[PDB]
Amino acid sequence: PTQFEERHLKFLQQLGKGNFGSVEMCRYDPLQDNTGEVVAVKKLQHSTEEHLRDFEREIEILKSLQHDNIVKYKGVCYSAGRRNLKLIMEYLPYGSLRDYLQKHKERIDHIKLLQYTSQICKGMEYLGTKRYIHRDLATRNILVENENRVKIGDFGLTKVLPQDKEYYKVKEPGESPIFWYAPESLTESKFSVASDVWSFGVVLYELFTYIEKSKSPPAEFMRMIGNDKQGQMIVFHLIELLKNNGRLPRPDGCPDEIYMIMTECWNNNVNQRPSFRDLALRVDQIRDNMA
Ligand SMILES: Cc1cnc(Nc2ccc(C3CCN(C)CC3)c(F)c2)nc1Nc1ccc2c(c1)N(S(=O)(=O)C(C)(C)C)CC2
Repeated sequence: PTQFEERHLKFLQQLGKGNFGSVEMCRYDPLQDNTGEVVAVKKLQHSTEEHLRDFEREIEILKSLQHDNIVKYKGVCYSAGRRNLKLIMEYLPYGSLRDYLQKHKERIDHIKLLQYTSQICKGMEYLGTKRYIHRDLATRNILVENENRVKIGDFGLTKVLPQDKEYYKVKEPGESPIFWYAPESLTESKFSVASDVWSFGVVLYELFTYIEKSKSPPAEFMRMIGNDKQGQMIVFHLIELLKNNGRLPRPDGCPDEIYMIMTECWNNNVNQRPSFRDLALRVDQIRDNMA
């Protein structure tokens, strides 16, 4: 019952476009009586063989995850012979946390941000117990099920660690979200639980800027290295900036202990970054104090 027939997927709209993939809102309505449920359908935008094998691995990863803060796998659809493989997931109605936060910023306070932050930590820790490296954590990948629950919502870049190493080396061709990447990911293409923690620090920054426009990591980092650079030079300068302990600023209104969580996630020393369990503990302690 995790096999969807393509003929019954009714396209409703395009939700998002990304890592060689696209996500659409559809209605699965096999009875053709308009009682089927609305689902999210992910497909490749250009189905090469390398992208198909990556997509199949991403599907297997998501099917292996069951957690309150991980988007639910529903099934696959490939009635177009081999190709046009599509991943069926639950549809979350409030969209990405990036959009949601931006749209409701005047009625989401810091205790609510910390609720979201803690759920993100629990999701990421579960990923780590499976030895999965997410790589692409960002508020655009975090989805809002309702006002009290968010979920990690996309796994297109997630890799499994080798059984004998604590990192995974990978250089994907294309534009990489460098303003969320740990320094050792920029210099050595090394991804680990610790670089996921660096990126989680960027997600926390994102949350506390409420997705204010000029305050995004790309905007702040390009302001710090100078908007006069272009091309590969950008990466180079970013690397230098991070190696001289250049960092994203404290967002307006962010308390010092929250910014300190951020700065501890952004340690150049990979082994000195906190664990996700410790991140959840600290966030939950602060949230309790605020109440
Ligand atoms: C699996 C899933 C489940 N439910 C939802 N619901 C949902 C509902 C509404 C909106 C918007 C649409 C219009 N605006 C105005 C209002 C709400 C929405 F965007 C999503 N979306 C999902 N995936 C999903 C969708 C879109 C994007 C995703 C991921 N990313 S992404 O992960 O980075 C990437 C690129 C796929 C790699 C970034 C964009």
